Amino acid sequence: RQTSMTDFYHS
Amino acid sequence: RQTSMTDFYHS
Amino acid sequence: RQTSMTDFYHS
Amino acid sequence: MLELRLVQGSLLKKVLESIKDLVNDANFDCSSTGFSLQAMDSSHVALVSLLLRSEGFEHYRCDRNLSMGMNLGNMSKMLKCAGNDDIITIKADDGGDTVTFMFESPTQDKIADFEMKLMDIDSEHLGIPDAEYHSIVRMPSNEFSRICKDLSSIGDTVVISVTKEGVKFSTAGDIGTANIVLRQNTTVDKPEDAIVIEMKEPVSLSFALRYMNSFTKATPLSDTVTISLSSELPVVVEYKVAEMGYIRYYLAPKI
Amino acid sequence: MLELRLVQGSLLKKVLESIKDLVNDANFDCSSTGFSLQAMDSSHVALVSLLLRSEGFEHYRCDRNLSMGMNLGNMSKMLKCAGNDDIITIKADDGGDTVTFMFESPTQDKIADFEMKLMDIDSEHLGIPDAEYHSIVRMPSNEFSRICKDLSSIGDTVVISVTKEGVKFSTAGDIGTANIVLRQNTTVDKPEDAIVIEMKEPVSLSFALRYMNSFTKATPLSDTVTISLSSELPVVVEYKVAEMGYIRYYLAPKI
Amino acid sequence: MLELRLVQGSLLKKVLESIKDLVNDANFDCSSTGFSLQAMDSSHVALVSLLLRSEGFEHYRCDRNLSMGMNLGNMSKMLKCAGNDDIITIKADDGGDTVTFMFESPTQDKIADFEMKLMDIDSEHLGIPDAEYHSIVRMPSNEFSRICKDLSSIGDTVVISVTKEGVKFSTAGDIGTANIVLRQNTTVDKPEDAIVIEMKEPVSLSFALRYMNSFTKATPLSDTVTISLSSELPVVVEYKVAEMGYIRYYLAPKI
Repeated sequence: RQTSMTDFYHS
Repeated sequence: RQTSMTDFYHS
Repeated sequence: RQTSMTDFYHS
Repeated sequence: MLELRLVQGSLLKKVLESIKDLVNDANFDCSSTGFSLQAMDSSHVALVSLLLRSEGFEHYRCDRNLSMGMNLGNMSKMLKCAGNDDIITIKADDGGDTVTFMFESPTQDKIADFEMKLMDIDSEHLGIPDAEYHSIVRMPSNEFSRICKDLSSIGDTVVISVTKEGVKFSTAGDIGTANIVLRQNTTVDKPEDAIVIEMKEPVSLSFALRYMNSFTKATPLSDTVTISLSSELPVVVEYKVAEMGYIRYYLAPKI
Repeated sequence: MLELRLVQGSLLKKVLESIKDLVNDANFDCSSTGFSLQAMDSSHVALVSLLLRSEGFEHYRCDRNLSMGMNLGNMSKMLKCAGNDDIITIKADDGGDTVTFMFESPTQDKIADFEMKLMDIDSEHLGIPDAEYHSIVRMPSNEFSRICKDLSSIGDTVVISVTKEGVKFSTAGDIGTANIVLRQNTTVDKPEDAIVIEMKEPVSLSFALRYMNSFTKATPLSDTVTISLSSELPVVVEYKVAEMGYIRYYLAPKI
Repeated sequence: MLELRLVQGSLLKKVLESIKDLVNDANFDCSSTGFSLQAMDSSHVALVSLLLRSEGFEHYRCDRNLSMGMNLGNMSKMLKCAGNDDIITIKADDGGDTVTFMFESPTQDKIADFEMKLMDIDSEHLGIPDAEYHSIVRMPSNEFSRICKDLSSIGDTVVISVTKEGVKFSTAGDIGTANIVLRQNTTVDKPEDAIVIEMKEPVSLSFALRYMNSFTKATPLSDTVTISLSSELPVVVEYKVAEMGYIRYYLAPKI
């Protein structure tokens, strides 16, 4: 499953 | 408007 | 007419 | 007002070529510190962080902090028209809707003026802490580019694993399996042998080759690429922009 | 009979490459003065005038004045088969329906014979008086080629204007505006800086980039291109063929 | 087991590029004598005979005679990933269904392992007697490649005829006719002039240019190509693989 950048760093 | 060569020189 | 390789050499 | 004069205009051309295929539209942020950008691809799977430090410009005028929203493809089309030896100047009026790119030959016998419309962009920026990665691979950019191209012709996913035995890039697809193992040479005796692998803790992560390959569009910027890995983080792929900045690509893993 | 031996065969190859994409079929007129051609594109918007003087040929036999109607693409396909160092001979029987192109290597170890069918062509030739143009721009052909390619990626029309401040090429399109200003250098210190701008009276005319770009197919013929402009006339774009002739492109303006 | 170590890995890459577009799937036969292959195209119009002698390998282990059925395109895709200076090793387990290609850089800083599935292939092999051809043409491979490319742009069939006056390649098509006559130079004073024509008895045969052009994919293997002709036999087009073997293409004539 391809994770998201947002699953690591938040805005 | 695109002119023609023939509008300048004749045959 | 296109000949075949098999028209010259056999298996 | 904004007026940034970059003597080595080719750097800007290369930078745009490096990011236009990853992100369609993005904001260029100008501050006294430099000309930068941060944007994610449409899937929020990858992120690109660009920084051109103010010290690298010959002339740097940024009265106030500002952001120019732009269509990267259009900006690239215009920059493609600048010669590799041209001095490039980015001009903008703080209360304007257009950006001007001046292309100037060294002798000045030729001066081009390309003007583009700016667009309003509400992009998501992420806070990225300065981490100490478990494994770092510094290798020739051309070799990294070949590895990604080669592996992508075999499969879609590349497993990058670093141990005391080196760094391995692995993929599997319909036609079979393929892996490439790199090790530091006895000495760094030539550019091709300039591979440094720092392993603090072993790391093994899976990534989409399609993204890795897009990152390699920055290859012309540097003879070296640096890959930083950590078990709990996205991989970081960095290319230095001369000695004035960088382009850092971040890619979330497949788990 | 007709027998024209050209030692530098590559010149003929380049000439055909220069005109085949502008005009489909055309007549090559042979006389004691030389091998020539005059034809307009299908829209009568552009005209190409070619002349290879008899003195440039090693052997020149033209018993009577004659015209060979030809499919330029076909002639080009055959000429593409000649080596760049080959001696090329054009042979034809005054009462024949075919033309023969002999390709001969310098050592003669290879001799090719390519024969093509001739066609009847009733083309319109125009009388073009030797005018004294108001502004003339002599510049590197490679630079002119780049300018046209660059501008055409922005818009469809290029406004060429010459004043005492130099020559400006301007275009506007969907992605924005673009202009390039050229000025004579302090000295002609290198090929890239070999730009001469003669301005008797200022001139400003608009032209279709699509045509200008077709003209640049003659770039390999010369390191220099000469652009002649006059307010009441079509622009003339000339490329010298070695020291034995020329290819002159005429393009009617947009008004 | 099977373990063949070839120091000049680029040779294998070139060999595969030479045959993949002619035959889709084929068997590679291994014996103490060498690594070979014999296969016909799907139409049984052409045949390719490859031989890499055991002496050319640095390490050669073939316990028993064996045949590896393979998809040539897939093998080529994998080999494309090996560097031109890589040492290539072909490994296989006599009772296995896969083949392994090891790619190793000279310094060993990089070792790749590409594994492919083997397939069962029941291909027809023909017995080819060692004949003494009536005419033999040894010429620069690049020149033969150009001739075939040039002629194929004119027509589909090439008539190759050898007499005491040299060798002529002729074709005719919609746009006209074309022929190229080659003769031995006064001396072999340079590579381009290295053409040897041995004529015992005159020969004239017609062949499909489409096939001839496929044969020229072996051009990078040698600076020379040898064409052997006989009135009652298919033409033989040979390219030497370094000094360790060859690739021989056979093509049945049109009669």
